[PDB]
Amino acid sequence: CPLMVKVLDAVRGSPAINVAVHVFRKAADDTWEPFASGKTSESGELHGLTTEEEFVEGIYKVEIDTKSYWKALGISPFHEHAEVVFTANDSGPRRYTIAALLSPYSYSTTAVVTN
Amino acid sequence: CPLMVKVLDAVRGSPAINVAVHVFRKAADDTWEPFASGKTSESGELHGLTTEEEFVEGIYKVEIDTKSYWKALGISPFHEHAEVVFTANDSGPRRYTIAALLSPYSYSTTAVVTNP
Amino acid sequence: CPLMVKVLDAVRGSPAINVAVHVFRKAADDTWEPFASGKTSESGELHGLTTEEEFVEGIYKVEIDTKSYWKALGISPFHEHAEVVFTANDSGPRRYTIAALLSPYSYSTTAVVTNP
Amino acid sequence: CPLMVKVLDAVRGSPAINVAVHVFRKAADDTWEPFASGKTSESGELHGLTTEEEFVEGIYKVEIDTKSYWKALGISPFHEHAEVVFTANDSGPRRYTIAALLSPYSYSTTAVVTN
Repeated sequence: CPLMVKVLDAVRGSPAINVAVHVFRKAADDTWEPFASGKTSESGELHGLTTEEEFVEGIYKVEIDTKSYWKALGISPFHEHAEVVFTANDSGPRRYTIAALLSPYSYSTTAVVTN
Repeated sequence: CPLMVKVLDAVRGSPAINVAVHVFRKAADDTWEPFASGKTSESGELHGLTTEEEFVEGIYKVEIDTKSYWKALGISPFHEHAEVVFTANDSGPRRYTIAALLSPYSYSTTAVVTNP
Repeated sequence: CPLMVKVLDAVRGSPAINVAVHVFRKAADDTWEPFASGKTSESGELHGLTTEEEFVEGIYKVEIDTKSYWKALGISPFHEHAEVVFTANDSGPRRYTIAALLSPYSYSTTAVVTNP
Repeated sequence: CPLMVKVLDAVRGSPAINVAVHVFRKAADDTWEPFASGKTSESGELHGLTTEEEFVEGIYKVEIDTKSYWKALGISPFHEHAEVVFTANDSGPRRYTIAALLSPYSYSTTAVVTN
């Protein structure tokens, strides 16, 4: 899998489980075309989003539905979602790991790009 | 000032200066309408984006053009930009500070929301 | 003010108020000597820890008592405290801001270093 | 392993490899007693630090030699090291993952405590 997403919960110190994640690919007319989606597992990870054949160079948006996650845990959140926007580049390593660390009023994201 | 943005550079340990910021608001028809824009100062702060009157209830997106910033410094970063999407003024007028901390392959964003 | 500390609360999206902070400096004999201490204000900032004259070259440790803060709020966090260890004034006097962002199981710290 | 450490590099978007990590346990007289140590692998992870038998309740310090890491990559760092200080508690889940994300002038750490 060339594209993995991993989400952690900074309040509970745990993987963020059952978080919905939507990936889009920027179309020629600048609209965001649905590309892949899933929900994080019990390890807070989401594998199998796409394949090497399908994951061509281009601009992608990974949308993490953090609002719904916090709501289901009874906690009031600030953001509608977390958004990660990046260009996939064949010149760089082959596997992209998009990691996100969630708090109610803050989040951080990190790209781990490896061979 | 009901909406402020502060940006830091985690590589240099300094304010991130001349960072372009674009703010949008979700319209009735569900598209992102331009709302306000500006660039961070030598302190890494962006003030005067909008006014109390104009900053009504809505869903706002604050786009911080981190790629433009890093490339202007001769560096090739991972992200196109940092996007911060939030409902604002849903319980009456608040003051929002959107803070961001920038590294070439990583960023974090925080919101400080106060009631004047 | 050559050494400032700013602390935010990532759960509430607010300044972290009344956070105890203890600063130490590594002594000739390699032990941590007490240097300065204080508590963050309603803005989450701690000013006036030390003076230009007293803040000499050295290795400093800024201990932010995050456990005391969370427990005072009726919350059981993971860390005892957040420790920030750095050489200071090695190239002459600088101004340091140590920023921290607090969650119950996580924190981040940033240094902004300026030359007056 | 009840105690794992994982380190990432926010500048290169990669695991932080060959980072020295020292763990200490607080002794009765308040001194820090060496407990375990190692160097992160090519995945930026360090396994096998200790065992369930050895990892008793108490206060621990995980020291991550970030200064040396940045130096070896030709980059000027701010911190002497990153320090993570915490109480190990038998009332909580069994596996502690101490994660750290490194920049020259900033770092974040997160505890992932699971079953």
